[PDB]
Amino acid sequence: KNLSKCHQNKLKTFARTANSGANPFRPATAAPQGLSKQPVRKPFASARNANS
Amino acid sequence: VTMSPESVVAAAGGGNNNSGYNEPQRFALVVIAVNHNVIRIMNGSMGFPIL
Repeated sequence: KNLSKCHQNKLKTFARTANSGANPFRPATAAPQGLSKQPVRKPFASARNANS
Repeated sequence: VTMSPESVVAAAGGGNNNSGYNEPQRFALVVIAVNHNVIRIMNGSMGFPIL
């Protein structure tokens, strides 16, 4: 009927790739660029005019 | 595993020239097992449902 040796329930685990590597990716987000105000702000020098 | 008298006498030296066992011999037991597994392909990516 049964056996004189209990079979312990070993832990069961599985592996998920989830995220891929680098082949089917590219940037995949178009070319999103552009920046806010840069830290080194450029002062506005006085605009002089020259005439004869 | 139970070894052999030839192996136990080759482990010891005493061999003459061109006998192969002119020097003490060392042995290494190696065992390999070929088994099954299942691979599932879904949503373009692979994975092991059982690992």
